[PDB]
Amino acid sequence: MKAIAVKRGEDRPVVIEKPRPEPESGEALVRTLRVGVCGTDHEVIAGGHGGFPEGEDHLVLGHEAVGVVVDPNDTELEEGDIVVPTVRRPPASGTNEYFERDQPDMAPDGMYFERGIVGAHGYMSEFFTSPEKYLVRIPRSQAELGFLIEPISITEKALEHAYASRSAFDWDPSSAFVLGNGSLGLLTLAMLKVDDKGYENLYCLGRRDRPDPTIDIIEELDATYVDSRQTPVEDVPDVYEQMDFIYEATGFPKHAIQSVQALAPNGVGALLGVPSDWAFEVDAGAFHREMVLHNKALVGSVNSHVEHFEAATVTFTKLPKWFLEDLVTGVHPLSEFEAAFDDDDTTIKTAIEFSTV
Amino acid sequence: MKAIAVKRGEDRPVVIEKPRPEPESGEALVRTLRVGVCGTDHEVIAGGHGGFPEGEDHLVLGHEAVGVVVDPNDTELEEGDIVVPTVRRPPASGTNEYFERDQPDMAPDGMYFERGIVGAHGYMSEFFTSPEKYLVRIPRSQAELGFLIEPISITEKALEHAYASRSAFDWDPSSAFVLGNGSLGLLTLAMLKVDDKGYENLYCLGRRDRPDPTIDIIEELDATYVDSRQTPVEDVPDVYEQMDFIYEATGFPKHAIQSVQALAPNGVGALLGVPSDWAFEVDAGAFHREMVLHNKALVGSVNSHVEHFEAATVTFTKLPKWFLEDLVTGVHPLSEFEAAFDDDDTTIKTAIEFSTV
Ligand SMILES: NC(=O)c1ccc[n+]([C@@H]2O[C@H](COP(=O)([O-])OP(=O)(O)OC[C@H]3O[C@@H](n4cnc5c(N)ncnc54)[C@H](OP(=O)(O)O)[C@@H]3O)[C@@H](O)[C@H]2O)c1
Ligand SMILES: NC(=O)c1ccc[n+]([C@@H]2O[C@H](COP(=O)([O-])OP(=O)(O)OC[C@H]3O[C@@H](n4cnc5c(N)ncnc54)[C@H](OP(=O)(O)O)[C@@H]3O)[C@@H](O)[C@H]2O)c1
Ligand SMILES: [K+]
Ligand SMILES: [K+]
Ligand SMILES: [K+]
Ligand SMILES: [K+]
Ligand SMILES: [K+]
Ligand SMILES: [K+]
Ligand SMILES: [K+]
Ligand SMILES: [K+]
Ligand SMILES: [K+]
Ligand SMILES: [K+]
Ligand SMILES: [Zn+2]
Ligand SMILES: [Zn+2]
Repeated sequence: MKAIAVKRGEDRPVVIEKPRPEPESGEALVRTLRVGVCGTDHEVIAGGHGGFPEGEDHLVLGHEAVGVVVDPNDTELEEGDIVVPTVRRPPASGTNEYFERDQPDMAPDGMYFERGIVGAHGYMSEFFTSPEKYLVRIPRSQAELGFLIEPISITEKALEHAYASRSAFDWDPSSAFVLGNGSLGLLTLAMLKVDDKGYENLYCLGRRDRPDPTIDIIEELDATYVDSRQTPVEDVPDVYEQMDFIYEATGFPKHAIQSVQALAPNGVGALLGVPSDWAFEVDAGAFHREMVLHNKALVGSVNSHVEHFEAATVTFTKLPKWFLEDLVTGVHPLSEFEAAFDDDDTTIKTAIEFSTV
Repeated sequence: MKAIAVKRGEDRPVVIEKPRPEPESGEALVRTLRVGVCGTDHEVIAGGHGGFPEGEDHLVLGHEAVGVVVDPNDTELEEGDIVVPTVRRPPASGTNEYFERDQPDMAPDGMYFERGIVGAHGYMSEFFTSPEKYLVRIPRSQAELGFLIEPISITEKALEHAYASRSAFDWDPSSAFVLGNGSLGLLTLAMLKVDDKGYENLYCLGRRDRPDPTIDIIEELDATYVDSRQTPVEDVPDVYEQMDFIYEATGFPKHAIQSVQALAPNGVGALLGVPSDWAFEVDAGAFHREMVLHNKALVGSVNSHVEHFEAATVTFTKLPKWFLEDLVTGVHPLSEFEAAFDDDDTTIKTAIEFSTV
């Protein structure tokens, strides 16, 4: 079968061939329908070959997949079921408490592999296997855009943990501010619009000039576009208002620090970004005191698990049809896959189509 | 009646006289038994006269009080009841959502007064009044050390909110690290020893040379003393172990930042300290990435409310008798009150006694 992989020495993804996998006990064989591309994929392409699976000369890309079960093997899944796989699998040392307790999304570095990212081949191949316990059935009609279930799930987990931090008091937020206009930030903004918390005023940070299709999505959602070149995060309360909830999706370290200043009293910031080391002058006194005197929280989150993928299916049904149309700027057949890895301002979310149902 | 107050121009607390207060509807009159002194009191003494009550030339000190109800007025309290008052009262603008929803401990700056601290006279007077809703009955036998119920309550709230942040997953911590060896930190360390979470390994940060009575308390609790001059917070994982729970009670901004590096994956730091502005070089990239990749949280907390004061009574019963004996280094009669404000290394927790039961 064909697969899309990064190799040592190649700067871009390429097509390779390798045998179709055969399912082990407890696993099903899945025919890949579509696999999404996000910032994480570009980071893997830009990175080294450290994340390659032990003793292998490539890494098959892709962690946002939807497929059809073609062999349920000894599982309780059925032939023709539409499924989305979770990303984390046990490391070389085998199982551990995080996998045994069904919370591998909480495992620390070294205690998991992430398919398509670190230690294990991804899903950009014509077929893949996975344990049934890591295959989430989704509605048949979500097959077309089923590659969005994993990114939605990332936000579902982050909101779960951020909202948990506020659960000791009666928190009823009205304003929310997403930092970042990449596919995760824009998906998150639409999710916040329909969130059961009932946010009234939405904001999204970017650094684009008009005309720009991310600005257009932000504004079409009735949110306010905040250009960080004009209004830094710390100035947002003055220019706009204090934000009860902040979701950081830029990977820009200054936003982690300054979010505390933009939060309303009793607010929380969820942190999703994965920055490199970067040192500069910080008023740590102001950071520290504001957290305490106004009962604020910062919560970091990574990955997601089965309940979040299930929650994503319900949230998907509530997203506007225009928004899903505008978010997904290109679905590319495997025959012309390269354009899925385009990285310019008019590319928001892309996927590669391996097969149709 | 006599009261202990700070005045404009006096560097130290002094004795004043003012009329006994009369209870308004919904309030009881309380005879003060003992009032504790903590770092907050020293900060008020060191500060300006901005926190003085509107149009008054002094501020009566003290926010950690225990007294006996002498006139229940139109309340459901009884004559002879032992009570501890909460600290926050409505500001000049009157009631607001935080008071109406019984969560004034979540009110932001300007939307509360704190008795003995900002905007309202404290409890270091022979008598005081308070709404019955802000008087917490405690066991009669806690009268002697009833001034410890408010500080215990501060920790009860902070733990409630920090633990809430971890409630979306199965968190079962084993290590805890209190930063600070002042009365709040040492009380907190003893509380963590008996916490229902079942911590196995305890640590407390200070910067004292032996012999020192805070080191002795730390070690007598079977905790490890971490001298920050030897081992900075960021080095603690290497020298000791990663800490599932960190409670910051130093008011030192570097500890807010570095706590993230000392936390175990999935851990939380509670922040209690109230630092002034202070800017210096911070690796914000490392801070940000570690929060995210290891699902960590920082939660700030201030004040406390009725449920936390009730919880404190139960926790008090579990604290070792030797620990309560060693923590309280001096109870001073009003006749010789000045020594309660001693601020040297051998002074841990003090109180002033206004009357006996
Ligand atoms: N924690 C997790 O489980 C998880 C999962 C998925 C993704 N992530 C992380 O989430 C972040 C977002 O991912 P994505 O797929 O949306 O990535 P992305 O496509 O790279 O989007 C990041 C966006 O943030 C904008 N941005 C960066 N710095 C900015 C600044 N200073 N001011 C205003 N805008 C700024 C960028 O705008 P420009 O193009 O104009 O520069 C870009 O559009 C990444 O850091 C990624 O690694 C984490
Ligand atoms: N958020 C709230 O509701 C609330 C309530 C009460 C108190 N507080 C805050 O909690 C903090 C503790 O209060 P407290 O009554 O315990 O105050 P404290 O008596 O002043 O104690 C602070 C302790 O921290 C130690 N310390 C300071 N910097 C240090 C460092 N770099 N390394 C090691 N030890 C260090 C000090 O040691 P040395 O004496 O050796 O310098 C001191 O013993 C204060 O900042 C206070 O304002 C907040
Ligand atoms: K709302
Ligand atoms: K404003
Ligand atoms: K939802
Ligand atoms: K783009
Ligand atoms: K650019
Ligand atoms: K435990
Ligand atoms: K170690
Ligand atoms: K307890
Ligand atoms: K002292
Ligand atoms: K000293
Ligand atoms: Zn992705
Ligand atoms: Zn106090």
